[PDB]
Amino acid sequence: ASRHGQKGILSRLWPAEDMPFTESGMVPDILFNPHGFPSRMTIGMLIESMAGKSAALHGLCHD
Amino acid sequence: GGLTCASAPQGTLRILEGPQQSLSGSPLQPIPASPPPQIPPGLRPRFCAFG
Repeated sequence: ASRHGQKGILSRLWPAEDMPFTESGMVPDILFNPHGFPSRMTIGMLIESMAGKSAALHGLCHD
Repeated sequence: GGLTCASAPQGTLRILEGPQQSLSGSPLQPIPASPPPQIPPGLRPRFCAFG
């Protein structure tokens, strides 16, 4: 689960070489279907993703 | 030589002790409002591409 009520079971363990790699070499470790947003309207997860990426990038800690 | 009823009182006084109101200044908060989260100055990129 996330901190926004988006609970779900673990359905697969996707091999690390079959995951979509980014142009920076990275590779996600969680894949989250984008269809839980439209009906549940948890816009706080889409802001937490950006806040946490900015934190990990700048060494900061946002509130 | 006994006690008899006398004339009815003509008025009543009720005493109470009361202090007064000061000026309205309405000093809401030490550091007031919800101060906004903001940009650290300069920052700089902490990541580069390969090549």
